[PDB]
Order: sequence, then structure tokens, then C-alpha cells
Amino acid sequence: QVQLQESGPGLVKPSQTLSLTCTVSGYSITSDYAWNWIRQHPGKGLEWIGYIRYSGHTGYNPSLKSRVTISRDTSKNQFSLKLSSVTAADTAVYYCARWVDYFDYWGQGTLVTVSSASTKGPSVFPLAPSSKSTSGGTAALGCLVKDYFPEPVTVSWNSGALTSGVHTFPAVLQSSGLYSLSSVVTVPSSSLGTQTYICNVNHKPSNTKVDKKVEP
Amino acid sequence: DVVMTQSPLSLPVTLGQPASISCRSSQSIVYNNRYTYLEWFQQRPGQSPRLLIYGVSNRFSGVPDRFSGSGSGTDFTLKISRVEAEDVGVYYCYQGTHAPYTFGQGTKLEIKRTVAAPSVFIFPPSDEQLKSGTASVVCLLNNFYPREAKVQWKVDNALQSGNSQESVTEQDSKDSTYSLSSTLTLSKADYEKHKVYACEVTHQGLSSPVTKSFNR
Repeated sequence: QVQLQESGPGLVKPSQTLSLTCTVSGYSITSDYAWNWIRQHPGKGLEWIGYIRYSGHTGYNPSLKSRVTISRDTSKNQFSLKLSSVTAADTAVYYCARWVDYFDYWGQGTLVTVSSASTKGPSVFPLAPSSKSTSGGTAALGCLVKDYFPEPVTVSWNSGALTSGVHTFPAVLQSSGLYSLSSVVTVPSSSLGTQTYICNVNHKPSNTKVDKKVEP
Repeated sequence: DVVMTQSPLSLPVTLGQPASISCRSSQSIVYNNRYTYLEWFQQRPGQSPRLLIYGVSNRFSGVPDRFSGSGSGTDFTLKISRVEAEDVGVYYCYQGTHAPYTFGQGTKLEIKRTVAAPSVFIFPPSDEQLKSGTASVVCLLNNFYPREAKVQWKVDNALQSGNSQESVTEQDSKDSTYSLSSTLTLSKADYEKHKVYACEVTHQGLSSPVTKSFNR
């Protein structure tokens, strides 16, 4: 029944101080155990950062010790990481985790991009089912999510209703330095017109939420 | 520091067959001869790591009993008796004995399965995207195996190069196939200049290359 959840800024500018917070549900930070921060360089392995005990004591990975502090707010059942003077090497997914002799419960992770650039919401274009997708049994349709920064973007279909057959691709970098991805779904050709398909895109750093409906 | 070394780095496994992952620490990670702090985690794409095994041999509650861990000293091992489709992911070992606590570099579990030809679709750019000045044409390759595919773009029978980028999904947790998108990006300017837009897929599952196209 334990839940951990990381919250923080998805974007931080170089040399600034990165600040993350973990909120624990269903167990008290004060009772027992050591509460940890771990990060994961994109497309790479995991690095242990440090912990704060139930007692408030702390220990850190020497590779980052001189730039970090961990601390807690017992009255909110939160504990936090602060990483000072960040660079691009500190771009990673950051994980909250409990250590009971081992890491049992983890948070979902938040991605942190260290960049000088400004947040940019995405354009959303429909991927239109053309007549050859139509003539067979099944037809393909989707959403193109273009020109955004930073990661990540969140796509669903019909607000969660549609899951089967849905492929949301990994974002690719464009030569414009901006991200772009596609999300596509396979559906029975007969249901077109009968059934409406909307892709629900959410890009939090630009506070963008689009709901484009795809028809031909 | 203590260096955890895993082997192999990528591990192909026929579905339903066994698999074993070796993790070797550069020093002893036994605490006092009383206990050894070694864990095994599984990480599925886009998810936080999941605990599988703690203290070398103990299976975490909830973990399917086809997972087991063993070893002692500097040489440990994780085993899957019968691999199932959802087992696909990356697996890390972790030493909690000597600070700074460290992870392995990960072993990627790839599921081998029978060759599967892709279902190909082509998408012409939305009217909307066109007004805004650019043209993105999308070719979808859906549910295929193996990963290696060759997508060639041909505009009015002329072969493109340097103006398209691919994106590939991870192995599907159910059917172990891949999906791929190739996006051709052109200025609205360079787009009107041509009529025939072709996508030519070459894959093991196809006897002859498949081409999906359109005009405008």
C-alpha cells in the first residue's frame, strides 16, 4: 500500500539548482527505513545518489556528494533532492525509492532536462486513413505530434478507452533541435464513422493539452 | 568503488526456453558472512525498475516463481526457467553492501520468435500541417519480426536520402513484434514539386519488397 511519487521541474537551465521532491503515501518516513534517490542517464544505466534515514541522517555517492543535499519535511511526509550547478550530464530520469534492506517500492520517475532553451508546446496533426487501408479488413490511423521541447509527451486514445493496437513511438530529434513523435492505432475498417477516434496529447512543460479527432 | 559486471549485455532467448544472466562484482560483497546484499531488478520500457530477487536468492513477493537467483562470493546469477513474452526488458544487479552502492550495466533480454511480415501503411500530410508550411509523410510498418527492416522513399521514382528518420518501438509484451515509422519531411515548397510519393519496404517476411504510395 506504499506509494512514492516524484515531483519537480522537467526543465532546468544549466548552472541552476535542481530540486526534486518525493511524496510518500501509506507509510511514514519517520517509522523506519532509508529513503533514496536514484537517477538514470537516458539510454543508460542507474546511479545511486543518496539516502535519508528515518532518523534524518544522510549518506551520498561521492561522485555527487559535493553538489547534493537530501532533506525531509516530516510534516508532509516528503523528502527532497537538491543538485546544485547542474549541467547536461545531469539530464536523467530521477527515481524515488524505499530501502528496507533492498529497494522494494519505487516511484514512477520524472525526467529532467537541463537546457538553456525555452519550453515549446507541440503541433498535433491527424494521420489520415487512406483508401487502401480501407479496402482491406483493417485500417490504420493516428496522430503526429510535432515540434516540442522538452520531453515527455503523453498520448492516449479516447481518454484511455482504446489501448489495444496502439503504438506510440519513441520521440525522435529533429534537425531543428525539437522533438517529434507519432502515435498510431489499428482499428477494424467497418467502424469508421460509427466510432470516433480522438488522440489525447498532453505536454506538461508547456501546459498544452490537445484532443484531435481523426477522420478521413 | 565496487564494480558490478553483467554478462551477456544482450541476451536472445527463444520464448519458452531458459535464460541466465551473470553478474560479477569486483570485490566481495558479503557483509559479514552473515548476509549478502545483492538484488535483481527488471525494467520494462518506460517503467521504473521492479524488484525480482533480494539477498541473492530470495524471491520478492509477487514475482513469478519462474525467476530465481543464486550465486555467492563474487559470482551471482539470475535464472528464468521458462521465458514468457512479458519478460522482455532490461535486468540489473545491485550491490547494497559497500558504499557507494552500485548497479550493473544491464542486460537486455530479446525474445526470439518466428519471422513476421509487416503491415505497411502510408500517410499523406494533413491539410493543416500544409498550411503551416511543412510536409511530413508517414510510412508505418506494423507488427513485424525481426527488427531489421529497410524503408526506402521514392518520390516520382527518385530515391530520397537524408530527409527522413525512423523510429522503432520496443518488443511488444504480448506478441514480441516490432513496429516502425519512417517520416519524410519536406517543405511545402519542395512538396508540390512532385506527385508520386512511395514507401518501399524490404523485410525478411516479404518475398518481394512491398510498396505503398500515393499522388499529390
